[PDB]
Amino acid sequence: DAITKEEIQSISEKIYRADTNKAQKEDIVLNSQNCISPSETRNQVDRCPKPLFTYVNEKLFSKPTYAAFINLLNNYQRATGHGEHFSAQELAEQDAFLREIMKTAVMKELYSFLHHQNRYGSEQEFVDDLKNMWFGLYSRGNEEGDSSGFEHVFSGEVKKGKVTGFHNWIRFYLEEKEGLVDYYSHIYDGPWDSYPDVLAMQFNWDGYYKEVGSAFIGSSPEFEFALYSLCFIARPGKVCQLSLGGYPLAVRTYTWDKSTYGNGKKYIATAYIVS
Ligand SMILES: [Ca+2]
Ligand SMILES: [Ca+2]
Ligand SMILES: [Ca+2]
Ligand SMILES: [Ca+2]
Ligand SMILES: [Ca+2]
Repeated sequence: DAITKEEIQSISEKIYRADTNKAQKEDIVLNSQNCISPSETRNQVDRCPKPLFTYVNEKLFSKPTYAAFINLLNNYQRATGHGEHFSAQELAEQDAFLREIMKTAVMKELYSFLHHQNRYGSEQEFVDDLKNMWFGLYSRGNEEGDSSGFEHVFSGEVKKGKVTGFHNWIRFYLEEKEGLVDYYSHIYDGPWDSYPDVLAMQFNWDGYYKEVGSAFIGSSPEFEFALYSLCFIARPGKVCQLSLGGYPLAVRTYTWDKSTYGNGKKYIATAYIVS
């Protein structure tokens, strides 16, 4: 069944209200500090001397979907050109993440919507497709299987001396805590006055610069995984107009176009919040 623009905006609001594992107001203290003009993002000047996350209540990271998500963030080599080889325990981490997110109201809402729209006949089929499109390996650089949709969006990569991808707040917080991310500034702070919020950030990640990295702030991993999958499944390759807490938010997805899985199906090249 065709998924309409109106149907996308209804399910995106259902996903937003169902996100009970999101950070509560008291679980994160943000310090956005200096905002610069979009014309100054190539300056590479650190205008924020304090970390972006002044405090995060790390008990949030004991929630099973956060623990399973964080367990995946040490499985990759950010520099493209280095093939990825997952251990049996690392493939079990992918299954554990998918099993944990499927227990949430967020993923139950998305699967129910997609099943009603006749895109998937079963949860098993849907989980298998998600595992392929997100965790399947493809080649961005010098070696085979150095990248994936999940690595690009959630872990972040370095290609040709610049940061590429890197759109997740938990990954940002954990690297910043280790001194591996240095927050420089933002150009945009979304209309939400609660979590999830959106910030468009400039930052240095262990020697490489990210010019405009838009990220949800305070969302659970299942919220982000559901919305990015919704945009990719319903509108692959296009800008999908979501509605979140009554405010519009546009997301771009692109298919990977150098390889396929199964019967000519596409891996996710990227999913991101547009400027
Ligand atoms: Ca429909
Ligand atoms: Ca791991
Ligand atoms: Ca990699
Ligand atoms: Ca700084
Ligand atoms: Ca805001």
